[PDB]
Amino acid sequence: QAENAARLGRQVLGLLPPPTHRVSLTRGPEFARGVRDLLSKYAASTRPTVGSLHEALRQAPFRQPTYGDFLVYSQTFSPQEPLGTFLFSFKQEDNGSSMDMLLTPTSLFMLSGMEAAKAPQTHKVAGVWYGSGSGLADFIPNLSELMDTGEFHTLLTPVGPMVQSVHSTFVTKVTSAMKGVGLARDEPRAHVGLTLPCDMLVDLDESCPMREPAGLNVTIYASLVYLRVNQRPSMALTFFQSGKGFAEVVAMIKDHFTDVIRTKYIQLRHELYINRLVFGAVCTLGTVPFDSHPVHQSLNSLPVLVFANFEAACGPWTVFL
Amino acid sequence: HPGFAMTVVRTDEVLAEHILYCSRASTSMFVGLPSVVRREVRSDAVTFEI
Amino acid sequence: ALDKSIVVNLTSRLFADELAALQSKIGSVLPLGDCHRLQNIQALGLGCVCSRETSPDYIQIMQYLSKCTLAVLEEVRPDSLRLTRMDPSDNLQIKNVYAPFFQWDSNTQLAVLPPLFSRKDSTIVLESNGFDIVFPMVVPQQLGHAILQQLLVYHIYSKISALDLYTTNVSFMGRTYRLDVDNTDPRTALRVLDDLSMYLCILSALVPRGCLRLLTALVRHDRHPLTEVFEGVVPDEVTRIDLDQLSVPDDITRMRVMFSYLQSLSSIFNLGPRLHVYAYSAETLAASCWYSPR
Repeated sequence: QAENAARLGRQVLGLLPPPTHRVSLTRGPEFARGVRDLLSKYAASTRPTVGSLHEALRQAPFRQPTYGDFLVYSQTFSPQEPLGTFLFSFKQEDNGSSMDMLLTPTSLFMLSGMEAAKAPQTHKVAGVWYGSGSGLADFIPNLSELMDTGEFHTLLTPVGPMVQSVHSTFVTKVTSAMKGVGLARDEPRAHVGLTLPCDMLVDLDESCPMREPAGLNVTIYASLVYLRVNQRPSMALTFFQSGKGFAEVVAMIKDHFTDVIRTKYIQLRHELYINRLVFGAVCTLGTVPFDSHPVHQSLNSLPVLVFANFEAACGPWTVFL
Repeated sequence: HPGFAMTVVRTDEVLAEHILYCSRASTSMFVGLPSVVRREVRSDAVTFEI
Repeated sequence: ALDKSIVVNLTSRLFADELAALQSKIGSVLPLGDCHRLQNIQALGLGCVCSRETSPDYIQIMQYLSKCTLAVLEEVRPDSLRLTRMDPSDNLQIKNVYAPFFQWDSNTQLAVLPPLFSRKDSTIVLESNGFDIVFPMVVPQQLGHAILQQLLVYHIYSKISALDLYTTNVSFMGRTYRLDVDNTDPRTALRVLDDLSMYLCILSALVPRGCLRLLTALVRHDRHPLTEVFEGVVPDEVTRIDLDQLSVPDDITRMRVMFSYLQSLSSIFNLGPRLHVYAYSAETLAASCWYSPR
């Protein structure tokens, strides 16, 4: 039975942070032999083999993300998910000991209440994960007034993708990911990527070409737009995929939402409320490495993109207009 | 027929196969040593260079 | 761990003329297009967007500069250029040979700008290969802003003309300089001005009334060192808006929106990628810094 305990002697002492490089001076120049991962040009031969390069593969960078542990009502977080969705932590007031509220982008489409033609795919899918929209509106009574003065983009803190979720009847545990690549729980040695519905994502770089430079980086941006439909305030969340840098995309997002700016601001020739002037916000959901192909999927149908090698790095909310 | 006349210029392209003859010992060659450079390390894969 | 090296193949042996300029700038930052070891020379220059016969537009060139990766030279061999790479976030040596010279120190901040003073000085042409190479300029962040401040003012006052001492001269403590404007395409420099007309007239609508009444109490008698812009006379407009009575909870809703739109003016006055220098040697002209992400 100690052979099972001898396994934890191997794995725990094998998996540690690397210790500090500290060698006493009386030993001499032995410390230069203790520097291996800074060496990055390994010698090759006529016929190289793994036994020639098993030392070369042994140095690897130090990557460990920081997880988030959320305790959620089983009503808000729909019990079946594709295990890689994006999340949000909505926060109003600590009323309970530990109860937390989490919003998938299919769920935030239900609290929005926009027309069907803006997102013609997810409206059927998000209509069967939930009720008619009052199952989630009972928890936030201020959804009329949080849209008027425009405080809703100040109450969302972007979290990242899922990792694990153990589901019970009343209480659902959600294990999320921050800082980067979350380790997959059920499949060993796998990595959970970030999945978006194809309807919500709006690509930005698209050309005939009719040339743009390459890079290492492309940054997914979140967006959230205050608007009015049926003379009732409602929100609209879209995503962006671009590597243009922050100085361009703010001008590019204005060209996407041109009509939404125009149809709203016809109203304020009559009534000019300073609380109404706030329009939208843009966060930074973290970087994606270049030339990774987003792979289409199909779920139930619902087409869902996927991003391998996603890493998360949350940012502030800045008010664009 | 209007007042002027006119000439016309084209181009033409032919896929041709070719015989290349080379005399003996015309080039002295130098062959170095191959090395291995590791870079652009990510979480799903590691890219090398030889 | 990670390697960083770009060695550039080149199809013709360089002359001793053009090698002497490249030997002069052995520590220098130039952007390039792709991320590989081997690379053609047609990506090394910044002049794929800024050529001679093409009229350059320095906003679009600066817009170009945030996309690309940046690279530092190591050696100039007479056939192959050899460079090292900059990735966020990595500490690296940087050495300023840049010709309109400014002085740095430890704990300073930097930025990368297109050449805005002397193109002929800061670009060398390669007659052997026929392709020219354009070098950007590294600037501390105060003058990194203050040159872009003047160039936005200039395209405002060239359109009204459809003289030069007020529009083309970037001011600084101790020195004055000349911007290089002979051929500028204003259309990418005017879309930035098109968004400035959006933000600035919204900020003229939600103006706090008490902060207007503060200047009516200030600039008439209370003269301060940094209020010499008004020269002691109130503008005619400011007397018109202050007819209403003051109340606190009007301005509480206003000043938060005044606050929230000045968050947006970061996005229109952005520089390139920034460089926070922690240690700078003086007599060696070397430095050390970590490259920031965009």
